[PDB]
Amino acid sequence: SGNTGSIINNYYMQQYQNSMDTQLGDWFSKLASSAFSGLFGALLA
Amino acid sequence: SGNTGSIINNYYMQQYQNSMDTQLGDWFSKLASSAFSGLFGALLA
Amino acid sequence: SGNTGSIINNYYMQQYQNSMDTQLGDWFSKLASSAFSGLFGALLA
Amino acid sequence: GIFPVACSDGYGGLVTTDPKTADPAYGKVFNPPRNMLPGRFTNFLDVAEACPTFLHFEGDVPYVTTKTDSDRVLAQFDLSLAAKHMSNTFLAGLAQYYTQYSGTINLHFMFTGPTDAKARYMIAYAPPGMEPPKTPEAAAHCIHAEWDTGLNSKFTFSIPYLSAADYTYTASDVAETTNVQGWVCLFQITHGKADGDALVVLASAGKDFELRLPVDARTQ
Amino acid sequence: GIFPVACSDGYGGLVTTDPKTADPAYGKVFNPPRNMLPGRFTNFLDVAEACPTFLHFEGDVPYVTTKTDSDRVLAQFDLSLAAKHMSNTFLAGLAQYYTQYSGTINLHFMFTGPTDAKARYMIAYAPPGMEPPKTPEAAAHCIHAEWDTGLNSKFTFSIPYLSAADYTYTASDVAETTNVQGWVCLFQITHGKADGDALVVLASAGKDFELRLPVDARTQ
Amino acid sequence: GIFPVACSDGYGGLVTTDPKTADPAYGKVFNPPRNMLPGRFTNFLDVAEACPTFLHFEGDVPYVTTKTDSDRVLAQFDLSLAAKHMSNTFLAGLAQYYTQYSGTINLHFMFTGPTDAKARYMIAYAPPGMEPPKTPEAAAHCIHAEWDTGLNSKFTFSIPYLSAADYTYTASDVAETTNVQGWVCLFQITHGKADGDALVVLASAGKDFELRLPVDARTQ
Amino acid sequence: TTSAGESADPVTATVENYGGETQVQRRQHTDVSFILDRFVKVTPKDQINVLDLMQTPAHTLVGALLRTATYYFADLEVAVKHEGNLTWVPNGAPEAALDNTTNPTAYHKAPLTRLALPYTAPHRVLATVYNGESRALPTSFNYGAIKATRVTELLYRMKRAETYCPRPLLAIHPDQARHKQKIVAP
Repeated sequence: SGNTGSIINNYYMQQYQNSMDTQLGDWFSKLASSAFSGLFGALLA
Repeated sequence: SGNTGSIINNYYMQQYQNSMDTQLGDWFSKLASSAFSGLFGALLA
Repeated sequence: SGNTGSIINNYYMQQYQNSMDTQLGDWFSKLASSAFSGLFGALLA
Repeated sequence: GIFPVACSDGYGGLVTTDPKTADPAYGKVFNPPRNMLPGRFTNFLDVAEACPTFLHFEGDVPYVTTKTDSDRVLAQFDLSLAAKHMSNTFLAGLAQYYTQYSGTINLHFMFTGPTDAKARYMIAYAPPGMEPPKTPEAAAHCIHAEWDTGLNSKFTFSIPYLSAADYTYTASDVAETTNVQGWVCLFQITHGKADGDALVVLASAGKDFELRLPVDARTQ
Repeated sequence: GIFPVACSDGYGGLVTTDPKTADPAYGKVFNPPRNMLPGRFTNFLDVAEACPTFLHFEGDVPYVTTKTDSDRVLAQFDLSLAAKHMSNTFLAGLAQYYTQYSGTINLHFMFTGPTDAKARYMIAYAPPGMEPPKTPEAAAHCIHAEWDTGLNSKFTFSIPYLSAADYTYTASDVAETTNVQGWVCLFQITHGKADGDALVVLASAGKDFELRLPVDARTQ
Repeated sequence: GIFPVACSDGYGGLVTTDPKTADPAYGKVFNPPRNMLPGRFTNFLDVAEACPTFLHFEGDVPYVTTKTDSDRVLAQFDLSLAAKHMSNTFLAGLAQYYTQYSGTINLHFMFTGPTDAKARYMIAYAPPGMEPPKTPEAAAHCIHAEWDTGLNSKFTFSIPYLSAADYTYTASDVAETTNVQGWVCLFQITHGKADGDALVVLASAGKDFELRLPVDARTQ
Repeated sequence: TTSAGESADPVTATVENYGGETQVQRRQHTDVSFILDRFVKVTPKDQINVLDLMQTPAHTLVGALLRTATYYFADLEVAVKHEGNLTWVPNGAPEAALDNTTNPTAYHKAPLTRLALPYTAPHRVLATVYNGESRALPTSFNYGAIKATRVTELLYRMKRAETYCPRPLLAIHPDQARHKQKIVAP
C-alpha cells in the first residue's frame, strides 16, 4: 500500500488526502514471470 | 511479552514497529525441570 | 474504589500501575454494627 | 493526516486532590500477602462510633465530682466539636480536619462510686437562643433525661441534632462568641452519701453522625 | 470543532523503565531465521538453578581440606549473597543486581578423596540471634544433616529460608555488622586416613528461589 | 472536564522515513485517467531480472576477445556489486543504493563469432579462502560449467550464493582489501579459428535475488 | 540428596527432605526479556557513534547482564539528546552516507529524540565474543551508526531480547568477611 504503518483509519476522508484517480473504459511482472528455464536439449543425471 | 504495559493496540502495524521474524522448516527450562529430587536410598520417617 | 473519577479504562494494565496483591490460604465495621440499642428494662410509652 | 486535537487552555494544571493517577515507571511488583490480618478499619467514623473516648474537665480530669451544696450543676459545656471539654476526645480529633457535620453525638456516663453511695442525675439539651439553664427545675423543660445509679452503672444519652441548616460547622467562629449551635447541661438532682465520688464521662459518634468537606487547618 | 484535550502537567517525561515503546522510523525488515537454535535460556534463575557454580575459601580455592587435629570446623561462613565465600558464585553474580530475595539455596558437596579415605561431615543452619556454634556437639541442635563418603560421592543440602519478613535483603548492610540473616556452618565429625584430601563445594539456586526489584549498584 | 492526555517526551519529531502522512490542505482533485497505460513496472528487481545489461572489460568494452596463446584466462573478476567489471550494469546501479543482498546473479554469455569459428569456454565460482585459480585444470574443482558455440549461441549460468551469513554486503569494504565474498573466473578451453572474435557478456538479477535496507551513499 | 557426583545432571535437594514444604515462587523480575529492555547510558563520541551493544560498560546493569549471553538477538531503540540533526544509517553502509538526509534523520525536538530501530545485522544471531582476528569483533556486529553535530547523551535499550548459551557473571570481590556497603535508610 506504500510506506504507511497505521492500523487506524485516516482522519481526512479519501479526497482531502490524495488526488482521486479516474478510470477510463503490471507489464514487467508478467515479463519476468514468463522466463524460460530448465535446459534446451536432452539432459542427463 | 516484555516490559509493555499498554492494553490498547499499537498504532504502527507490526512491521513498522519491530523486525519481523522468519521461521525455517527453551533448553534451560527443560534442563531445570528434569532435576532429580527425593533421596537415593531407602528412607525412614 | 478510592479517589478516582474516570469512567475510561486505565491505559497501563494493572501490574504496571499498582503493586499486585497476593492472597494466602472489616473488623470495626462488624464491631460498630453489633452495637446494643433500645433499653435494658421494661419501658413505657 | 494525523488526528487533530486542540490543546485546550486552562486545563491540565497540577491539582493536589484530582482523580488523575500518575503514570507508572516500574512494574511487576508482587506484594507479600496480607489477607485476614487483624484489626482493620475502613472508615474513620466506625472507629469513632465503636470506641468512646473520655472528655476533659477542670483539673485535667475525665471524671466529674458530686457536689455537696445548694448548687447542683455538675457540668455545663457548650456543644461544639471545638469546645474545651470535647478537646481530648477522638471524635473531636478527626473533626478538627473537616468543616461541617451532622448527626447525633452519644455521651456515655459511667458512675464509679461505692455500693452504698447512690445518686441520680439529669442531662438536658438547651437549644440556642437564650441563656442556658442553671437549675434542674429550669432545665426540666428541655429535651432531657434522668437516670439513677444501680446495678447497670452506665447511661448513654444521644444528643439530638437540631439545626436550621442541614449541616453545622465543626469549627466555632473566631469572632462570633455566642455559640449559636447549642448548650448541653448535666446536673445532679440528689445524692445519698456520694461525697467525693466520681462520674466518668465519655463521648462517641452517634448512629447517624457523618462528617463532610475535609480541610487541613493545622492541628490545635 | 476539533476534539479538545488537556495537555496534562506532570505527565509525559522520559522515564528509563517505562512500558512506552518508541515510534518506528524504518520499517519492512525481515530477520534471518533463528528457529530451534541451540542453547536458549529464558529466565536467569533457570541458569542459576540448573548449573551450580563453585564457592571461595581461604587461598582462592573452591575445596576445603580435612583437618587432622582437635578442631573440627571445616568452614563457617555467614549466609548472605554478599558474603566473602559466595562471591565467585553465579548465584551471587546476578544477586548483585537486585535488592531482595527469598527461597532456598542449594549447596552441593562433592568429595574428591581416594577410595581408601573415608570421612563424614555435617552442615547446620544457625539462625540469627546468638553466636554461631563452634563444635558439632553444639551444632546438633540446629536444622542439620550428616552424610558419609561412599559410592555416590555428592550431597545436596537445601538451606531453609527462615525469616521474620517475607523477603530478605541480598545486600548486607554497610553500617550494621551483625549479619542478622543467619550463619551456615559445616563441620567434619571424623575421618579415616583422609589427610590432605578435599571437599569441593558448590552452590545453586533452590527450587523456590526467586529474586525481586532490580537495581544497578555497580558490580563489586 | 476535557479528556486528559500526556504530551509525551521524545516522541513526535520529524523523521524523514516515517509512515505518518501529512495533513491535506487542498481537496477535491480528480486526476486525468491513466488506466492500462503501457510499460509499468512495480518493483525494481523485475526490471533487473527481465532486462540484462552489459558488463565492463579492459578497453571500455562489453565483449571479451579470444586468446591465441598458452594463457587461457579470458576474464577473472571478483564477485561484488561494487566491482570494476559490474560497474555499468543496471544490477549494480540499484545495488549502489542498498547495503546488503542475497541470491543468485545470472550471467549471460552470447558468442558473436562467424559460422566457421568454434570455441568452448568454462566459468567457475571460486569461493573465498585461497587464491583464485589461474588454469582450467585447477578450476575444474569449483562449481563450474562448460558450453560450446553452436546453433543456440547464448549461455546463462546462475552464480550460486554461498555465504556464512544469510545476507552479504553489496558494498566492498574500504579498508579490507581481500574481497572475502568470492571470485568468479571464466576461461576458454580451446578455440578453432576464433582469433579476434568476441564473447559479449551480460548480467541479470537471479530468480531469488532480493536486496535489503536502502541507504543513500552518493552515486559513484 | 545423595547423587552420582560427576554425571553433572541437575539435582535439587529440596527443603522437603528434612521436613517442611516449598512455596509458590514467581520469577518475573528475572526474565531475560523483562530485565534487559530498560535504558542504559553509554559514553558518546562527538559525532559518529556505531550502535554496537558491546560498548555498554561492564559495571552497569544491562551491560554486565548482556555479557551473560554468548549469542543474543534484540531489537534496539535508542534515545539521544543532541543538537543539530541526527541521521541513523543501517548496517554496512559506507560511512560517507551519514551526511545524507534521505537516511532517517530526526530533527531536533526538545529535549531528546527516541526512535525504534530494527535488527539490521546480516547474521541470524549476534554475539558478545568472537575469536576471529587477534576490538576483536567483526564490523558486522552493529545496529548501524548515528551522526549528529554534537551528541551529548545517547541511551540504549534492547527489546524482544532472546539470549543463548550463558557465560559467567561476576560480582565484586569482598576484602572483609562480607561486602558491607551503605544501604539506604531514613
